[PDB]
Amino acid sequence: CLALDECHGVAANGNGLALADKIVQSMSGLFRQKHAFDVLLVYLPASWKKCFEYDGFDLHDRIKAKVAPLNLPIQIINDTALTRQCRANVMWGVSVALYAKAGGIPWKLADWDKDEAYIGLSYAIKKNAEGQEYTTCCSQVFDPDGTGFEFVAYDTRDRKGNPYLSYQEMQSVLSKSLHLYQSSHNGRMPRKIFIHKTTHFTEDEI
Amino acid sequence: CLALDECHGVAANGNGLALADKIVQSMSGLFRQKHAFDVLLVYLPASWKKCFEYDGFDLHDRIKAKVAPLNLPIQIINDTALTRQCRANVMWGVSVALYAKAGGI
Amino acid sequence: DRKGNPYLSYQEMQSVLSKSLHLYQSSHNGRMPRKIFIHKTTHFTEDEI
Amino acid sequence: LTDNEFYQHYLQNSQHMMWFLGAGTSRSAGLPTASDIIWDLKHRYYCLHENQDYQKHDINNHAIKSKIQSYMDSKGFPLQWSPEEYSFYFELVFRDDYEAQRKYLLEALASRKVSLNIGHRVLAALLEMNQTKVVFTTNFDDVIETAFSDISGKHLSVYHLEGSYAALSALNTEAFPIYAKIHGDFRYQKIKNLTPDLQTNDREIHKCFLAAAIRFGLVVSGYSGRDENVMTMLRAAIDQNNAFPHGLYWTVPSISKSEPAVQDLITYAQGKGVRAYLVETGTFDEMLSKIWRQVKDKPAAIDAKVRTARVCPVSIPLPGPGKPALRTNALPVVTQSIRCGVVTLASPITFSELKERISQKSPKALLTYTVLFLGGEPEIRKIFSNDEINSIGQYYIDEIAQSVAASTFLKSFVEEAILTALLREKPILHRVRHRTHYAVIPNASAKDDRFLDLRKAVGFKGDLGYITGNVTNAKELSWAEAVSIRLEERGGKLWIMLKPEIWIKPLDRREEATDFIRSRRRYRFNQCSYQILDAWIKILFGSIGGGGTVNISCFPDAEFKAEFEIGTRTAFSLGV
Amino acid sequence: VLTDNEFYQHYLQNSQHMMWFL
Amino acid sequence: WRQVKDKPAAIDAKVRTARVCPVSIPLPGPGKPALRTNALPVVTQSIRCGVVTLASP
Amino acid sequence: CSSILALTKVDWNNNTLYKKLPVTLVYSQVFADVVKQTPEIVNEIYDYRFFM
DNA sequence: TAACAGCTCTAACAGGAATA
RNA sequence: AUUCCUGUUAGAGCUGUUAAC
DNA sequence: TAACAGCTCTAACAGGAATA
RNA sequence: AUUCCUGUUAGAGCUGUUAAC
Ligand SMILES: [Mg+2]
Repeated sequence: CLALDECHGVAANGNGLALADKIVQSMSGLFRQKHAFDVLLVYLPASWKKCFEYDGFDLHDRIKAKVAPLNLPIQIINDTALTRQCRANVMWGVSVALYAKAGGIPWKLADWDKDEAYIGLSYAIKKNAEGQEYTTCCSQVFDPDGTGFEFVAYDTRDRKGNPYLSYQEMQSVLSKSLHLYQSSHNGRMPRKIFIHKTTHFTEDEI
Repeated sequence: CLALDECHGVAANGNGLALADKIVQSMSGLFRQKHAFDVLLVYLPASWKKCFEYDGFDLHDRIKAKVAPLNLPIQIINDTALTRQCRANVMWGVSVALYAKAGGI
Repeated sequence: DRKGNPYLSYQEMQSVLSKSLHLYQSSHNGRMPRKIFIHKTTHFTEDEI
Repeated sequence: LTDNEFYQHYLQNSQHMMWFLGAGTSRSAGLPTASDIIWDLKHRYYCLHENQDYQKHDINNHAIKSKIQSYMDSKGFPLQWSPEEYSFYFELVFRDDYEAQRKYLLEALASRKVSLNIGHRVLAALLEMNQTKVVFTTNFDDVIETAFSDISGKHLSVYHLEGSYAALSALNTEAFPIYAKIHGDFRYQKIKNLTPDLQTNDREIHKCFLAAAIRFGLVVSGYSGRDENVMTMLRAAIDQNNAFPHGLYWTVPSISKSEPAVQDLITYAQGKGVRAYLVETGTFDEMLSKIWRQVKDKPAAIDAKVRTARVCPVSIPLPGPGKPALRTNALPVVTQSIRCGVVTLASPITFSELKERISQKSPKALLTYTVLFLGGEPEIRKIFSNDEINSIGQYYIDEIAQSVAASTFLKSFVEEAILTALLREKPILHRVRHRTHYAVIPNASAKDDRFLDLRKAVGFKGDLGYITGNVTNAKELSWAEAVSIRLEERGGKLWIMLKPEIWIKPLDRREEATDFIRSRRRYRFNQCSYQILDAWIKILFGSIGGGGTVNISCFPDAEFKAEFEIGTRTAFSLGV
Repeated sequence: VLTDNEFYQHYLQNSQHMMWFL
Repeated sequence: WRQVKDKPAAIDAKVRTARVCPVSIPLPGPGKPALRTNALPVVTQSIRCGVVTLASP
Repeated sequence: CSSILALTKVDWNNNTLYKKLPVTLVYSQVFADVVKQTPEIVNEIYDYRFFM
């Protein structure tokens, strides 16, 4: 596919949302032919660097957030990958990334226990005009009864000013995690669950 | 998901092993969303009959053994659920199989 | 690995039966089974018994 | 040395044979091995220092084993299955507390998890029936103290380190059988199991190994070396005149995986003039099973315990017919004894040869090999000339059921004889398909009165049916009613099996009428099948199935005639 | 004196016959 | 009890060792390639100092 | 400690030997950025192969 | 080890639908 | 292969019974 | 609710490549 | 954005201790 021309034009306008939507519409020619290809290789030229990163917007983040609900992986490639010196480093990186994005598993934890689920919660800052916004999301890296292993993240959710999940929200995200683990292992309880939070646990949160 | 068109070429070539391998390899789109579904309904068109059963091979057993370590239950459907006049047969055999493979008992 | 006849050897039956009651014990917190039924399509040789 | 020659070598001289069972044999007894003990110890200790639920995670899981071993390696402990590890983990867990160490080793190897298998029982039988006199086994738990005691029924004198001089006295006064544990029972404090204790040998026991070396030859099984004290005792043991009189074969389950110390030890003995041989005979259990198999004149009393499968269990009796009753298709043949003719051949004959002679000559008699013939002597004279016939005499089969059960040739011969008898005087044709005999209504005589009842059996809604004819959509296939008749040996009885079938005149063209065979048999339900079976009983026997004992003889006009008697009523039994 | 961990080891190893005075 | 073996399901459901809120896992012994940290211990368990009283906040 | 140490080695996006954090932490951070940029993702859970 | 006897099983096909 | 097991066509596997080698 | 102290983390940039 | 996380520049959130409203 070819990037539609107006993207270049909006590159002058410095509108990140418009550029991301135009890129999605450029890839829209690949929506019907999802079976033909496994991984898409979106390339963002250095000339688009003005919209690469600016306050309140992340170009790669927005592109992947737009493409994920459509269920087609992308491995965004910028000039950096074709800007370094050691070729083997980048080649290992891209090769492993593409193989894992296709559906394969390059490697797995040896002798990993299938009855333990390792939860991990993190957060991010959105600089609101009036206050701040804390976005908290969880991730799981458990190993199902099969041979492959799973790795899934999800939002913890309406508004949060502090990164500490309350009783209701934490209880809800952990119940969703428990259902996720149950769905893979036929319904068996996780004997022990590990939770890695970047900040301390509150009394209510425990 | 949609099976690769190379499956048709392999079936015309009459190669059961490669056909089973291609059917399994078609499952990657669902494997990126293995958490989403519980049971996968794999359909086989009648045009693949030449590779369904011949000597030293059986496609159903090969598919089951290939997807068993991947933990996803599979309910294979042959043109048999299409035809099948007592067509409330299908609803009970298939329904009880679907419930057993998604959950159990 | 290969078998020429469907009659398991004494070592094979002992290993299979060991795996079986170990599975039962794991599913029964170690409790020994009291009744065991081994249904075979062919007759048990002396080694199997 | 190949295993078979070793077996002959042992069988040739098993009277004078010490055994040296190591900890490998107890591996099957169900007792935890050395590696299992090590893994139990790591798991027991790992859970306590790091507070983890003991029963929550098992020990034979691959993930938990790797995690525990990684933890052990974290504290600088030995890496993996390396020397000075088993003793190391024992001395780590029990911090030099030999009483607690003894109690744990007793609990792990206690006499409740042990289930004697064929190997220990066979060795105990060899001890009792007095072929092997000395059994030194570097084990601990009494798998044999138990097993020989159970099969022989007599207590066994076990020797250990608590006394340790008992073995030399018992050896000197020939108080066999002796079972001296080089490392002693766990009930006793001397256990000799840690590496520091494994460098020395008890003087009196060590003395015994050398005195016993001269008297017998050694067979050592389930032993993989790795012990310095036992190896040096054997080397000292090897260093004497006629140390092993019959030779010492160090048996291993696999020659390839044998440690170089053994092979080094075996090569070392040979240089000192003894005939020591290293053989591979598979596992200890299979070795002892074969050794017991080659044993001659084993007493029945102990062999009833050596091989409990050899005796016949589940002889659960059947109740009476007292108090709906299924009516099977089995006609009981109450004939117990029959007479047959025997011909003696000047040259050996093959059953195949007799079968082809039957095919060529086509005589009016029956013959089988075991040569038992039923019929007239002149027919046999047609088959066999006077030159090849030495004599012709008589044979009596006192127990027909046992005879047919013992030899399948007798089964086939008696089945053919009863089939010929049943169809001797009747118009029903006799055919064969595969090895099953079929009595089929003939095409021409289908209008007989004796078939009319059968005509009633197949009739629809009580009208007149059809018995023979042509298929609805076949070019030349012809069909008829028929019965497959067979001989079944059940327990101590013989029965005739009748099954209604649709015979097809072309043998190889039966499948083309399959639908018809299906279509004709779609609605042959319980009532219809009951009627057909009754009609076939009447046709084959001439009497209805009530209180009848019709007797039929084959070749009544022949000197050798078989006279069977079959009850006309099929088997039945009222429900309890 | 003895560390609590070795006391635990003794207790678990032979817990079938040991009293409890409170 | 956390290391007693072969316990029935009902008993474990009944007790479950409640829950451990104030986690306190023992530090091993001093032990013996030991790493050198940058921390200097302070053994002054108490110090003396002065207080001034103010008529206004 | 062993769980975290092993978890810092299964980041396929990373082409080096390990990371500073377990993959749970880094992927939760990445998805936190993704959600913060795009509020209309909160409903559904996503695999790692999408955002890696 | 080579035939022969029986008892029983699976391996490929084909195949129609619950007393009419 | 929603199922079921009814037959057909074959071969093996065990037991044996002889002849051996 | 307004300061103050500490602990800790993320937000934006910039930035070189593994004992020299 | 193949990657890694070392720095810089800032701000926020948690705790606390005061002053109150
Ligand atoms: Mg990437």
